[PDB]
Amino acid sequence: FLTAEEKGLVNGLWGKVNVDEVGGEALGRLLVVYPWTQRFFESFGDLSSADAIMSNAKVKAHGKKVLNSFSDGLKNIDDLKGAFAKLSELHCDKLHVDPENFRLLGNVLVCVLAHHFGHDFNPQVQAAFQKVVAGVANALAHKYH
Amino acid sequence: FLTAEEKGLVNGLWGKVNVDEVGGEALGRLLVVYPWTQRFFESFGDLSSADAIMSNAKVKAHGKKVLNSFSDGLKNIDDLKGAFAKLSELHCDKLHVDPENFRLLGNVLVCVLAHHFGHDFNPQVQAAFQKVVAGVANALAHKYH
Amino acid sequence: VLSAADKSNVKACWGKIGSHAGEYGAEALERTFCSFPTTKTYFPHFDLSHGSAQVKAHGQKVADALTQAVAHMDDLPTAMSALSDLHAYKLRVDPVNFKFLSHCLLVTLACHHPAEFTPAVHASLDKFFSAVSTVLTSKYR
Amino acid sequence: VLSAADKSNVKACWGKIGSHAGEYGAEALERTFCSFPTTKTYFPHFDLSHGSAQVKAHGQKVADALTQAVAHMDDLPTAMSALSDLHAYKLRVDPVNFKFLSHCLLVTLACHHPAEFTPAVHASLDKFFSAVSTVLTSKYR
Ligand code: HEM
Ligand code: HEM
Ligand code: HEM
Ligand code: HEM
Repeated sequence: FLTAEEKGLVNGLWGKVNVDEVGGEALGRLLVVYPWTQRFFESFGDLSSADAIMSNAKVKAHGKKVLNSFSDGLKNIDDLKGAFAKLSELHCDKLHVDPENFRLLGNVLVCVLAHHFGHDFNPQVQAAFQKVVAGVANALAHKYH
Repeated sequence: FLTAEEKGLVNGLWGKVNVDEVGGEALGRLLVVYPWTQRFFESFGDLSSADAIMSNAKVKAHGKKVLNSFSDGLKNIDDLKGAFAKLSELHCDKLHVDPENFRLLGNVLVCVLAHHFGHDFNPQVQAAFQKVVAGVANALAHKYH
Repeated sequence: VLSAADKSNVKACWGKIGSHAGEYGAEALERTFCSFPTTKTYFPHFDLSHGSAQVKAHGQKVADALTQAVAHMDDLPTAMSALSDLHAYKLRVDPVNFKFLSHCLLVTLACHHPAEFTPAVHASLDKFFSAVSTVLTSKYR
Repeated sequence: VLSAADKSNVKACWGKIGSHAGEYGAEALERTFCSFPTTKTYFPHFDLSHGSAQVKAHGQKVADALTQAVAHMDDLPTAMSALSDLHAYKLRVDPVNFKFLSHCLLVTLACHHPAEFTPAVHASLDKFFSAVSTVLTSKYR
């Protein structure tokens, strides 16, 4: 579902991402910006302020895991449904996460990439990354029933 | 993509549908319940009231043509994207219809099937019809650029 | 944003529904759970199997609330203040889910009351269910 | 619904944007048309091509309304009344389209003002953009 150029645009920027630091930032802002999401991360500890969320060890650890699975999706970009099938079952069956919340994380991730890359984050690089986050959200929703 | 079970529920109900009746009924209700859509159909004459809309000759003929393309969608259900490619371009390039409005017409059709078929329009029958309706709306939005 | 004719259409339709509201309430939920399975993520504690009494119990609660709302169309925000806190602060139900339910409530009404479900009444109920959903979603952020 | 902390984060940030608001208004539209091509269905009388004067001029107009929203955060419905009638009654722009724009507004700001785009201001602006977009879609029947 991505053109050859779009793939270049995405893989091109992702190679420059600090997947360690970007993961905690994106999950952190998820919890700050859309605070209802904190309800799912109860066992992470103190989330009582933007400052507590952003320095929370568990937020950072989980953020890294979230961004590794996003990297695995970019290898398997032509079979995103297949790559995320196990994770889709988990979020449905065990975690009871409404899939609308996947769209929120994607856009927060897009905001964080724009924060880091500035002018380098073209309107056109943005578009290709919207297709990707949409594809991931859709694939995570696919095993819900 | 539908299973053989779903197709039978859909085709079974569709086999009893009055084309002229349901078509003008579905389109007229779209103009009535969602009155902003009337903006796209000004060469149809009197759309000033619910009874005007419901006995409007042009509304009726267009509902019919809308319903025949649903029928052709049903026959080519394994390739709705093939089936709606030309109509997709037309809605986008010529008519400038936000594809979010396709969801409304689909839901109206389902209410009109519920009205007509009553108890026989079970939750399982409905769920199948929702898949079709969502798939026709996805097919129609696909060639948007 | 309901008009004089919308409020009368609604009451009139609600009058004919009578003691069967709770049944339509339960049928409405079953249809939503079926057609839009993502709505079930808010009910992990429920036995969600077909014809279950927990869904039937809850369907009466939704119907009672709606009967409440028909009596108070002029001030839905105060009539519904408690449900509004419940849905935004405690349960945090995403707005899109209220469109799924609202849709299935119209379908349920069309199924049982074809003579009452005219193009005009259809409009008014959509507006009504739509007004309730915005009050129940108002405090979401 | 907003808050004293939100209002001040918005006011402080929109002070930083200053004379650039018109430029960012245009980039945000450009970003929305690119990323969300269905938004183009409402602009069929626009030359939408890249760098077009019509998009830039419109970007400025969008940025002035938002700047006036910053001054009337405590009375958005009254300050935005003409634009509510325009968007919800005359144009009838589907609310999903405001989500796309709001997002592209956030992205534009983070590109240009990384230091001001903190997790706390990010949240406040999201709250602000959605409150503006709420008022703008009110009159839909
Ligand atoms: C949209 C992209 C997302 C991706 C790629 C993703 C990925 C993951 C991964 C890799 C795990 C660890 C797997 C495991 O537990 O064995 C996980 C767990 C989890 N996810 Fe997500 N997730 C996403 C969105 C969300 C959202 C929106 C929520 C809800 C706000 C959520 C809630 C959770 C929770 C509560 C866990 C378990 C936490 C724990 O480890 O104890 N996820 N997810
Ligand atoms: C979602 C399912 C829809 C289907 C299956 C459908 C189907 C069709 C078909 C087959 C035509 C052919 C007219 C012709 O060239 O003979 C048509 C035309 C048209 N459609 Fe649709 N349509 C849908 C949705 C919509 C919606 C939601 C709108 C407006 C909100 C719309 C606006 C129009 C207009 C303005 C025309 C031209 C009418 C004329 O002849 O003046 N369509 N559609
Ligand atoms: C017409 C709109 C709705 C109305 C009038 C309504 C009404 C109610 C009422 C009256 C209660 C509980 C009253 C009580 O027993 O204390 C309730 C609770 C609840 N609602 Fe809704 N509701 C609506 C929409 C929704 C939607 C769309 C969802 C999400 C799919 C939802 C999810 C829930 C859940 C999970 C509970 C708690 C059930 C329990 O724990 O027993 N509601 N609602
Ligand atoms: C932050 C949200 C928005 C703001 C502040 C805003 C502001 C404005 C302003 C200031 C005008 C000029 C009207 C006048 O000067 O009388 C306008 C017109 C217009 N807007 Fe928006 N708008 C917003 C969202 C949207 C969205 C999401 C869409 C749909 C994609 C949209 C579509 C239009 C159209 C088609 C016009 C008419 C343009 C023309 O005159 O040719 N607007 N808006």
